[PDB]
Amino acid sequence: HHWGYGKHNGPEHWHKDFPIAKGERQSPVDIDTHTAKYDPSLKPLSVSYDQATSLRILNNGHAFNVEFDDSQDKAVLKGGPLDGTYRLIQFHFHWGSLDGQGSEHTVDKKKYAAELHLVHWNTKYGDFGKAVQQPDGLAVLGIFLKVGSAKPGLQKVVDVLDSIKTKGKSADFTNFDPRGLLPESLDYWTYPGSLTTPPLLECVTWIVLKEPISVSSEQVLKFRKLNFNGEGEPEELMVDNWRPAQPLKNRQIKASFK
Ligand SMILES: NS(=O)(=O)c1cc2ccccc2o1
Ligand SMILES: NS(=O)(=O)c1cc2ccccc2o1
Ligand SMILES: [Zn+2]
Repeated sequence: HHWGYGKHNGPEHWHKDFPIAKGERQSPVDIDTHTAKYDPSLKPLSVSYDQATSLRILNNGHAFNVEFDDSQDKAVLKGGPLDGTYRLIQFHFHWGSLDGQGSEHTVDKKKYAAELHLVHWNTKYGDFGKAVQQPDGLAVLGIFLKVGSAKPGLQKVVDVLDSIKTKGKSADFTNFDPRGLLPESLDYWTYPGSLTTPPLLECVTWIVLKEPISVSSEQVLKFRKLNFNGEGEPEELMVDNWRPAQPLKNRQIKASFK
């Protein structure tokens, strides 16, 4: 794998090694709020994170992942558009070099400063590697970030970043409560899509919350001090690690709210 977000290996290049990049259910997409239909059949989401066990934070060269113990049903997503139970495996963000870009989904073409992805896999397939091969294998909860007031529950993540500056570095990250990253409302849009980094597999039910969370300038500035490169290599700041909106094709975005 030599894909990235640089000048010569960014999203417009990915198709050359991952031809699914030009598929019919790629993500992210623009959410046209006037075209998205309210679906009175969609249920409230069930976010059950009381028992979550965070373990480690990793700079993988394209973002940082906060990893969870997904060996049992401790932090799960159910309900909403989903059948069955999806276990939280990791969360990560995508963000910009400036506040005017960074999110992957857009809302009536508006870009947010960043987007959080809480990634879950369908326990009927037993492990994540099997789940990504299935059209209903994953559920990703996407949450927009705007810059304004600090997000108190994000600060513990921000403060550890200085210890995982470069690709391949990790740090123990236990006892982190991902409930502190949610907005007040769980109203959402949903549609069938894909992973947004290679392998770009078409295995995700996307659940994108309407209400952004607020983070401070200082919090997002610390995201932008991370590096894409490894230790001692030429410094490439980890910024603009987002894929653009892809064609919606033959898909409907449904709204949980009137
Ligand atoms: N198609 S790709 O995975 O994004 C990829 C782009 C690319 C550019 C230069 C060298 C290796 C590369 O690998
Ligand atoms: N950015 S995402 O769609 O949440 C995503 C999670 C994920 C895990 C493994 C490989 C690609 C991935 O892409
Ligand atoms: Zn993501």
